[PDB]
Amino acid sequence: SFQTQHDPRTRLGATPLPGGAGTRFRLWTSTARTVAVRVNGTEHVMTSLGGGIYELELPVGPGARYLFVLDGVPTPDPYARFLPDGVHGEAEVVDFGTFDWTDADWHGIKLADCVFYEVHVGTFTPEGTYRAAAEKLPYLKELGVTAIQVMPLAAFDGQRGWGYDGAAFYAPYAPYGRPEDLMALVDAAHRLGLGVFLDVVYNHFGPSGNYLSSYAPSYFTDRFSSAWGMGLDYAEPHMRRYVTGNARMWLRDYHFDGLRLDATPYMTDDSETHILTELAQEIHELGGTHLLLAEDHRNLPDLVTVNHLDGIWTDDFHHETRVTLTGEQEGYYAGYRGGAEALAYTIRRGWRYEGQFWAVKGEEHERGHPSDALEAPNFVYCIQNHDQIGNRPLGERLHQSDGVTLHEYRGAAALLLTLPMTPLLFQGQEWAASTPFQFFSDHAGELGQAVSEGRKKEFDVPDPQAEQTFLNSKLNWAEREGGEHARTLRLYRDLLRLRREDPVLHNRQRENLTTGHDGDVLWVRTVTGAGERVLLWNLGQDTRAVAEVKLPFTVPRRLLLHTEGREDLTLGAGEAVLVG
Ligand SMILES: OC[C@H]1O[C@H](O[C@H]2O[C@H](CO)[C@@H](O)[C@H](O)[C@H]2O)[C@H](O)[C@@H](O)[C@@H]1O
Ligand SMILES: OC[C@H]1O[C@H](O[C@H]2O[C@H](CO)[C@@H](O)[C@H](O)[C@H]2O)[C@H](O)[C@@H](O)[C@@H]1O
Ligand SMILES: OC[C@H]1O[C@@H](O)[C@H](O)[C@@H](O)[C@@H]1O
Ligand SMILES: [Mg+2]
Repeated sequence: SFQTQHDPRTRLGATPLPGGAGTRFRLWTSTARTVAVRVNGTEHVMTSLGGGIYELELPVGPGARYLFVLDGVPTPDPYARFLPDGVHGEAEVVDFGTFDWTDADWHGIKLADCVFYEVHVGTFTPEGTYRAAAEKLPYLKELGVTAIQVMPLAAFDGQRGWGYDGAAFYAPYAPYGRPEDLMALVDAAHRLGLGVFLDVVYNHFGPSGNYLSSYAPSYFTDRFSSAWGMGLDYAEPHMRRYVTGNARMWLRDYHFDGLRLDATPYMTDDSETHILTELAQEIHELGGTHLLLAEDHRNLPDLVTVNHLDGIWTDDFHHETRVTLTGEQEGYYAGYRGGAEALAYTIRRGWRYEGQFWAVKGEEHERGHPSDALEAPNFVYCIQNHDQIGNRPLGERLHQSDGVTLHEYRGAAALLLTLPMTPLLFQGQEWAASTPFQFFSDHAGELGQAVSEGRKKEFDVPDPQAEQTFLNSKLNWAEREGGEHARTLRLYRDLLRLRREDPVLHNRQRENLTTGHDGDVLWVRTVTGAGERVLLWNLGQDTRAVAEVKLPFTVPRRLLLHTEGREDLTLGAGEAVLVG
């Protein structure tokens, strides 16, 4: 008996009418005295309905260009479905009923079956478009990933960016392609049996192109701020519906299988029903199998058990792994010792911090909560993602950091891809890509100069505003064909096949997973009715024979996969083996 707050009849923005009657334009404003829509260059006064709601129906169709005129000021539509001239331009009327979907036999994907592959549309291919990305779908299918995780697509200012400066949340970023190009990508993925997930940013709007305050200051509050402006006021129902209507668009109209909510700790809301719970309600009302994941650092199980999200990106595993391999201690890395015994504990507990003091300078508090309620798929683990590469001064990848060998990098992949937690890979990880993933942007005027200045001060650091920084982050596909890149890719293919085929690795219960260590050797054991597997990873500097590892059980005898393809059960420095 939850009832959606959304009715297509009353949808804000421009919505095609039935019977070829045209388009219904609607907006909410708390402050404008005169309100008009300017369609294909001609102004038309809109009808006041009360409650600050204004509406007009005209016989224009999909493809018509428009914006709203508030007290005589031409203002983009925050509910724009497409912005062909960018975030300060006219919107285009879009009809979601015109695309010929062929994915009727696709029925979504369960979290326990996801292996995510994080794509940044702009850098994933030379062209940096959806159409070019769709051409790599057969590669990803054969690689053995099962869900693409796309970085944010909401329109932002400039000709490249990561996506976190999105300002028009309903409008896919025009340089990547038109709406039907996005639909084509999703339909192609579904035809190959791949899920597609979208990163969405409901904690802030970017600095350029967010016109919501021009309509009603009360979308936002001064009670708290975001990175870019005033905080999003989730006590205001129109603000709540801006983001729940957006989530429903992506899932229903673009056929995404799920959403990754950026920075959920910063979605502040003191309402009786928290906005995260209402999002889950609103997406579930669609009657599909869509998932919601939270990017959340609080180690808070209530995201799943109270807000009814499906899982959480949980960085403790990533951080413990990077410190193990590099020894680094700057910033939040100071929260971790690293090492076999540390990694065994973090895996056992799902996350490390369950209420203990977080001693990181400038951040000290009792961090986290007991993870007992969560099951293995609820934790999303990685050793690389956009932030854990791009937030480094030079954007270098894990195998490119000082002191990391390709053998250790290959071992880390084995640990990630045999655990029952839900893994995520970053584009190009699988072939130990040679290119960095740096922070790049393309803001105009003084804002652009401020970004460049802010990056320099925070940490030669590549200028985010420079074209070269974007281009240096482009994937080089040809390199995967040779050398150590090809060797790494063969290993990733082998690991993903094992994950898919091995009956014991199908385990998704923490009850069946144990971990421990002997010196610098980590072991992870899975036991189910199908048998036993043990992953051993030598995190030492020396060679270790499997026979000589002290274990509280009898080690399995059969060598299933060795990360350096050795015939004997011996581990060189940084190497791993799976036995059964
Ligand atoms: O303050 C947030 C919540 O804290 C508790 O819930 C966490 O800790 C419990 C045991 O301390 C776990 O059982 C639970 O799964 C965790 O989310 C508290 O029990 C909740 O009511 C609070 O909302
Ligand atoms: O060598 C001095 C450091 O020794 C320890 O750090 C090493 O050993 C950890 C496992 O105990 C690894 O995770 C880490 O990468 C190594 O650098 C110690 O923890 C450090 O505080 C010392 O500076
Ligand atoms: O991963 C733990 C870290 O999460 C970050 O994204 C938080 O902003 C930071 O303050 C914390 O140290
Ligand atoms: Mg020992």
